[PDB]
Amino acid sequence: CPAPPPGSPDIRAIGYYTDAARSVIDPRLKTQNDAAVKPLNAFAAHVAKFADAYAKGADEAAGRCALTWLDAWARSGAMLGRMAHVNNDQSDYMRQWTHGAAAMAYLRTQALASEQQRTDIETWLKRLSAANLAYWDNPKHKRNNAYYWTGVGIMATAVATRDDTLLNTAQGIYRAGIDAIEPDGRLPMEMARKRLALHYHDYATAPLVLMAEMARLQGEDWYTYRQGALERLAARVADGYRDPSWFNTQSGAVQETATPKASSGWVEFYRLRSPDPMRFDAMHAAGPFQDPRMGGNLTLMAQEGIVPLPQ
Ligand SMILES: O=C(O)[C@H]1O[C@@H](O[C@H]2[C@H](O)[C@H](O)[C@H](O)O[C@@H]2C(=O)O)[C@@H](O)[C@@H](O)[C@@H]1O
Repeated sequence: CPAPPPGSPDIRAIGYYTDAARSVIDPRLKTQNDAAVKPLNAFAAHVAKFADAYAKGADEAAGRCALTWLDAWARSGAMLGRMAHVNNDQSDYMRQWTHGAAAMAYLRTQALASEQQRTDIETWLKRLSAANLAYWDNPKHKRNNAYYWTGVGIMATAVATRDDTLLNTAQGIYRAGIDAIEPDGRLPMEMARKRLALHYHDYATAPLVLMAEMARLQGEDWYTYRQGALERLAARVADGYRDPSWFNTQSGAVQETATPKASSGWVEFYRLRSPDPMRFDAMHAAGPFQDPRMGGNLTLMAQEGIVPLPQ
């Protein structure tokens, strides 16, 4: 188990969108944001890799390594300090995404935690939850897909610590996303993203599906909430990768040519749930899907279960 890197209290990230619709990328800004957020993304990638390795079985050491990394960042109060707002709110988004990855890793490996690791890690995860939730008390922050993504870390924290009030907090975020889906399946704030409209409908679906899967671990069936709406949005995403003409006319821009990847792996879970699974065949075939911000290997988790059976 390699030594965990420093886990700084602060985050000073860099926005890289230049147009009001946030669909035009500034490459120098993006390359430079990649350097600023490197330790956060490397921490997320490593813990998810350890949790994946633990989930294969016969590799308890990998699970304990993830817990060693999570404890080190809990003990240094990683990401609980100052968030710089320069160009936009990329720092707050990094705290959200990285909290989710850390919380999913803990949820997947916590069966191996010592008592001290549980105290440290769970306290750190609940303070991250509170800080990420408080960011959205400002109504000037539009609750697009970044709000839904904030639910990931809150939800995984709630399940891992059996924290029912935090569970209900995540439920309100999931229900807000479902309630924003229009009868034709549009999410207006994602459809405002021009050539990235399809990309961001995909991106909005991913944390909603992952939260719904996690709710099953607490005996709740969030898929029935306004049953119909999630399927309508997910089917539009699948249709869009097959042929983008609906997103072209709805967004007013020819969609970027991108294939499904990373967080598109929500389809691995959702195809086992949909009233029309075959629509997701091409999306499935573009896998396997890995996203550290979603707990790691989504292809394997959809078939194994998010949490490995304890040894
Ligand atoms: O940068 C990433 O790692 C992810 O960015 C996501 O889009 C963000 C984007 O970074 C900006 O913060 C912009 O203001 O808002 C986007 C959002 O709506 O969340 C995704 O594009 C994701 O695919 C990237 O991996």
